[PDB]
Amino acid sequence: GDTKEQRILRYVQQNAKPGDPQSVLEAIDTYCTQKEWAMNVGDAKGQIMDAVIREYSPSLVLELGAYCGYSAVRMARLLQPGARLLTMEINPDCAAITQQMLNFAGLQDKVTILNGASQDLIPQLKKKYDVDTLDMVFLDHWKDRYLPDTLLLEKCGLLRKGTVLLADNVIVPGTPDFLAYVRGSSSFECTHYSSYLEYMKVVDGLEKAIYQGPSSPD
Ligand SMILES: [K+]
Repeated sequence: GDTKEQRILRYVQQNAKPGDPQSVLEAIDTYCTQKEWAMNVGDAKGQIMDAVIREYSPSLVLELGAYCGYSAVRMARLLQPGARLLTMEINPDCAAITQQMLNFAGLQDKVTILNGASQDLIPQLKKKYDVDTLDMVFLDHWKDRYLPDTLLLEKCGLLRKGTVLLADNVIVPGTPDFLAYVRGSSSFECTHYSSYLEYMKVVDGLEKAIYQGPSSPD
């Protein structure tokens, strides 16, 4: 069998318009809706992502996780000239499709795909990828890494006061430990957004968690 991601790219290349990111997003959602691939229909969560990008105008965004490139296209299309999206993905085959998707959208120059495990790459951002602090982090990778990677970003000095974390799929299948941490911590100011999943007909959600600076040494 062909993978979902390679079939999504096939559909985009044959139906979307090159250099037209909206047409790419719509083609992905159209195809995934037809196939009833609920986790790959991104328009509902995309509305929330777009509003965050529009409000905060981040210059440097870290994306954790990529499958077919939908979220990278969604974010990169709203980033300013000169901005940078760093996208970490452990599966090289997903990284490959994501790269091809960005090329078709004409957005490749704004994005750097890093193929590897987030916990290995995060400690390299400062010295190897010339990062000071991140303006935004989009969490959409392995569920059990949301909390550990947040703690790792903190420890590596990659978050500043005002850094916006936006976490996807916090309800389904869920990231309850991550939610409990950010909601209970004085280092984060949190907002929850409902986001519907078709077929399962359930309200998933995203969490926006804005870093406030580290806890007191007292
Ligand atoms: K809090």
